[PDB]
Amino acid sequence: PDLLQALNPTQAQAADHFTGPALVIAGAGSGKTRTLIYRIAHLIGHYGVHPGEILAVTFTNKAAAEMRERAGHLVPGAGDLWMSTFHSAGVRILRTYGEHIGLRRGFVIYDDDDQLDIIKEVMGSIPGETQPRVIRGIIDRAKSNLWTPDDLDRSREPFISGLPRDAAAEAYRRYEVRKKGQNAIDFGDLITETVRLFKEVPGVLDKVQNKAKFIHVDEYQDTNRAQYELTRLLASRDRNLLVVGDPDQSIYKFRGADIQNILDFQKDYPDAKVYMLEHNYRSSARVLEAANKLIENNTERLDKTLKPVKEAGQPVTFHRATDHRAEGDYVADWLTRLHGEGRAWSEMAILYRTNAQSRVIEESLRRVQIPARIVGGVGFYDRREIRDILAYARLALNPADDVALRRIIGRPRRGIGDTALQKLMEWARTHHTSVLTACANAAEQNILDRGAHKATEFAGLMEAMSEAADNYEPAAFLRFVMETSGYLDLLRQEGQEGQVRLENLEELVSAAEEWSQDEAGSIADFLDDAALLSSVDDGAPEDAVTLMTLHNAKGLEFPVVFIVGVEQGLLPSKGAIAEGPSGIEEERRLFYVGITRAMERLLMTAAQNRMQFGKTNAAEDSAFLEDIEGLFDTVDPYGQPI
Amino acid sequence: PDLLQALNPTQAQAADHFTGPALVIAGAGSGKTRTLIYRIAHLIGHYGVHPGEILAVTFTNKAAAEMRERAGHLVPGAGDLWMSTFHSAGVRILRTYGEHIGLRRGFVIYDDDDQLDIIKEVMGSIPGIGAETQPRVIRGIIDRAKSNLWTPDDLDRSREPPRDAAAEAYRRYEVRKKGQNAIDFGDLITETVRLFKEVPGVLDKVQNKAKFIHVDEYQDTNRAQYELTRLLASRDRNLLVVGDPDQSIYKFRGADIQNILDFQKDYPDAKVYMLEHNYRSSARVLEAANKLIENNTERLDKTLKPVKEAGQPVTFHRATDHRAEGDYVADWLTRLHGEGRAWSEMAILYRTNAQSRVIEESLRRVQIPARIVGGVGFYDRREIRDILAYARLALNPADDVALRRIIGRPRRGIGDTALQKLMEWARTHHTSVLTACANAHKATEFAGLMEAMSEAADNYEPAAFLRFVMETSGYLDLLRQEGQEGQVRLENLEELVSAAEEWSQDEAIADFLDDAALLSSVDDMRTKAEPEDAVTLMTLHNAKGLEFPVVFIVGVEQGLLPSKGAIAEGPSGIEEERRLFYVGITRAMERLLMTAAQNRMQFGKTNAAEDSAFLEDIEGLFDTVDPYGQP
DNA sequence: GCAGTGCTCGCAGGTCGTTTTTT
DNA sequence: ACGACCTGCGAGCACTGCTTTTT
Ligand SMILES: Nc1ncnc2c1ncn2[C@@H]1O[C@H](COP(=O)(O)OP(=O)(O)NP(=O)(O)O)[C@@H](O)[C@H]1O
Ligand SMILES: [Mg+2]
Ligand SMILES: [Mg+2]
Ligand SMILES: [Mg+2]
Repeated sequence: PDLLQALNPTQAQAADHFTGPALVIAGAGSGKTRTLIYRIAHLIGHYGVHPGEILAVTFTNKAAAEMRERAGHLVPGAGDLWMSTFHSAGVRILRTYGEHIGLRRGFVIYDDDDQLDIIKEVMGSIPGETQPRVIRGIIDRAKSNLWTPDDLDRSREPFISGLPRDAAAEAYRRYEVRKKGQNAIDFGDLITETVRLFKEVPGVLDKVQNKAKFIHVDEYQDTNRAQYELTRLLASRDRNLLVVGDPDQSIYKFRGADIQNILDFQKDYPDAKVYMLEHNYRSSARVLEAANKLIENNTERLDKTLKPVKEAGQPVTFHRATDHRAEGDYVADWLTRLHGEGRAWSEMAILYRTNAQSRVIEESLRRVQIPARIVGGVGFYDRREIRDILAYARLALNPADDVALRRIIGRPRRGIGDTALQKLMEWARTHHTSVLTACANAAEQNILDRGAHKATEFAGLMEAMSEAADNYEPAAFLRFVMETSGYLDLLRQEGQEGQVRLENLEELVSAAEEWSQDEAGSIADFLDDAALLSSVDDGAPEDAVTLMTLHNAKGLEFPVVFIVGVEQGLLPSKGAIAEGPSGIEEERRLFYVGITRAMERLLMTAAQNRMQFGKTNAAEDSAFLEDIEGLFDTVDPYGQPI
Repeated sequence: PDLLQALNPTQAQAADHFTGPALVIAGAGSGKTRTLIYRIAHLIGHYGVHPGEILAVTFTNKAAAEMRERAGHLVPGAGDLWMSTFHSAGVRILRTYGEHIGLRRGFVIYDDDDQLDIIKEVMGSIPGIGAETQPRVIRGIIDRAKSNLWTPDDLDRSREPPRDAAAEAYRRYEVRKKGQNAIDFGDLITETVRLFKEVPGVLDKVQNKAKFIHVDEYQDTNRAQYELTRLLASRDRNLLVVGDPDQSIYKFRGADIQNILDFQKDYPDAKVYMLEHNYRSSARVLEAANKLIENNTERLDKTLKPVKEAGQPVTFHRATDHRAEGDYVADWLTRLHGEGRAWSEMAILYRTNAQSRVIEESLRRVQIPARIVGGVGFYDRREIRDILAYARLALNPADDVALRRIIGRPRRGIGDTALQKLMEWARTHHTSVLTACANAHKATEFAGLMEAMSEAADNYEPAAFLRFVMETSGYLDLLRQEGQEGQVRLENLEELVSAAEEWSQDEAIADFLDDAALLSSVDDMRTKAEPEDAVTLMTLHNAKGLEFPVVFIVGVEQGLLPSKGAIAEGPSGIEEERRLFYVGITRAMERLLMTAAQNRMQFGKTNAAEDSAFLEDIEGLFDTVDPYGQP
């Protein structure tokens, strides 16, 4: 583990950091992940720290996964390290200490779908018909800022989201209480409740801080008030906290992420040491230059840059097309050309501000028989068929999971319907009972028709499943739940239609077998992770061109990148245009992220005209193109300078 | 009219009766009806009375009409006559001028089905919720009362009951009937009764058109009617009622055996006229009839002497099953018709409408003409009824009961959920339904269609008015879109035009519907609409006051001739059914045949049956016939 | 432009009670 | 045996209103 052998000099210094706090600024391509793992390896090896004591924190599972494998190769006793998501940590903490704040065994975690359920119910009598999601987001940003239904409606300005302080705040008020009644927490709770647990019960904070003596928090620019608070609490005792971020890459301010957190970090921790990694290995010099010039525009953020390390590669180009249709045609003309130049589909990707944009693009590649992968924004990431099965699992684990019940009741159809269902629910509400136990007593207590049995059968097979969970392995249990539920059969028709949703379900079952390989482990446990998995994180690249939003692009890189619809009111989104400068800066950060993702060549497009939501209008051109004028060549349809 | 030459002395004086209450009382086929007919011809011809000045009230307008031509045969002046049922008149009383009592021009009548739609409606609300969910039970108790003139308050005050439940159900049912501005049958009377007593000034005005008052088939007559009568009369007592106690089969409907008899106590002046001779039946028939009836002990004592020589024997045949019973009647109808008997002169009498289904089949195979009475209204059939709903609701906005049946069939875009949102609009505003609908733009489409129909009601004649609705409703289009089987459905709807044109010859609009609602089973609207030489099928009940040379009585069995209902009830029910049987035999003139099966099917289950207890009564007053007549 | 949802209006399959009469 | 009834389910229509998303 010789840091000077392993790493860059500036890296080695950051990896050499030991106690007290440090800020690590990592621009793109900076080999931050490597650096940070060795530091972990150094801390244990060189400074004789304990793995028990080290906590690494990231935002995504991919990240945490990469973190854990890499560590394993390099660090002995890697098993004993706590690397996970803010959420995954939150789960772990609350599963172990929930009872101190009134969470019973075994409470449930509501995913984003499940929230809506509740929301629709609580809406019934509030001043505010419309849409329920809206409200879901209102809550989510509220819980993210660490806001309470009370101090929400104490908000100076009454219409931050449509509806008055109280009309908004009431929904959140009601949503809270019912949620709690059901014995459950949403995804933000895992952070916000955990904060509250620490704050109330400090003695609990300690028992934890013995497991988190040293702390890495990645992407500290995306961090939010609530995540901020939690981190401070964890680190408050020993101040051994190293947060790696990049201020020019906060692109989730709508998620309520606070760029100020990382800016204020050396103000928050006056003693902290600073380290800056400005070296970009990933990208071309011409790319980086474009990127660096673009970015210096954002006002008064931390003084840093992208040090080139590859020769100034191929030029950056910017074609404009009359047609938003033409640009899609234009894009395919090129992916062909380059696939012919000797360059694989995997090597190339297309980035768009909004998902809508994928269709014209997609349809264009589809005409020149060009493989396409769309990092789905319209369609769930393996989510619908996975979360269903869990609904069975989660209802089998406790029969009072009425949210789980409402969802799997439709799949497959049991011949239970709006009438039966609501009857069973009216009765249940009226006697303080689980909808499912209502099912179980349909025949015993007067629910007319001989549907009763369709209700009694469901309870019967649910409870069959419950016995199984007690007496089976995780993998076998999903084989049981799958075949008995008949999700396979209904999905076999929709499977004959699809067949894939059947496959990653088999893949899920496989991953369940992998769960029991690693040491340690309750069924309840496997499910705790699965609930957070979006996209079934654990098969090699598809060999397609990739399509994704710029937001989606973050932390990924491609030899070839296409950035499309680089126009005013698209990029530099009109919405953000209303926000004034503060908003424009955020957009600029977004544009910046794309550029930094391109390794060898970057093509840019906009249209003369574009259609959105019906009609066709004159497309303006992106002001950020000004910001980088001269650092790119404009072009006709074929690659000609003009 | 020369009474003495045309009537028996006892009859000739009875008909001669000229003022004040009088009562004729006789056994069946005695001329009570016939003498009632001559009475009319007399007062016109002899006692110089305006025919405009008399009414005879019955239990079918055909009883009346065939009754009309009769005075015409006797005295010209059959035009100015007034003859109808209580209802046909008790409706005309109210309807012609209801310019008092508080009602509104354009009201509607609620038939049995109409009734239930409100009883199914206001039923959930009040505590009789469980096995009294059965809806029919309530409309009965709602109807038996309006027959005794009872209100909800005095229904609340009763011995043994669900009591305030019953009365409230009625209380609501009414304030909801009130709402739709429609009137249950009873009302027809009751409101008639009420009105007279409400305004003693208005009633006199009628007693000018009712100078002398005839009542036939007083046998059965409810207390609502009794008071109507008692009232209609009182100005100057000029009432004759005629009837037979042994022929009182309308108990279930509140017609009081005793209601009839106490007429003497009610009226002092009443001159009781008695009749002893039977003109209608062969002696072997009457002997059986007389032999039977004697079993209703503590009934009155009349007697029936034959005027006719004893005849062909009364015969009885038991068959293997209900088919073999229908096929037998078919076979025999064929034979008799062969002897030169005409279909017109034969009839089959059963206890329950259901029994007609099978008999017909036997008749169809052979290709014998038949006409059924009061089984499956042409005016019942979907095709017709819904357009009558268009008609009801066209004129009367408030008819939600109808609104229901018409909005759906012509698929107008209209929401099951829109309904419950609009019925809430009714419930919130306390509004007539259509108005809530009038003011999701199908509401504007229905309103301009509906508004039109009623606005185009007064400019258009009924015959072409119905073709206005039928086309504009699109009810045509729906029938043409799904009309392979539906073609018979528009054929009825074409027939509905023709029957309007039949109506167009006579001077008899909304009026039309009245008739349709009030139609007796034997009334003409119901008959022609639903060859003239045809066999006639009807219920023993309907048989009342008619006669047939040849009569079949099918299904003379326990649980059926007596009826399960009557048996369960014990004696008072038996004597009633028995009296029903006596009514059966008494329609025959020459030939009576009786049948039962050994096994009858109902509800898909073929079940053993046994001969009526009644056959036992007439031990050797009938021969027992194998399928072919022998033994 | 498309999607996510409202609500219609109809196959489809099972329960049930309907027969004691009439206006 | 039959006609009404009631659910259940799912293919249709036209309604409208919206930037971006991780666990
Ligand atoms: N005096 C008579 N002269 C000739 N025919 C008569 C005489 N009285 C009755 N009839 C006939 O015998 C039958 C019985 O007459 P009708 O007046 O219908 O009997 P009813 O006493 O009214 N009994 P019901 O059948 O109970 O109504 C009819 O055909 C009459 O025309
Ligand atoms: Mg689900
Ligand atoms: Mg008579
Ligand atoms: Mg009817």
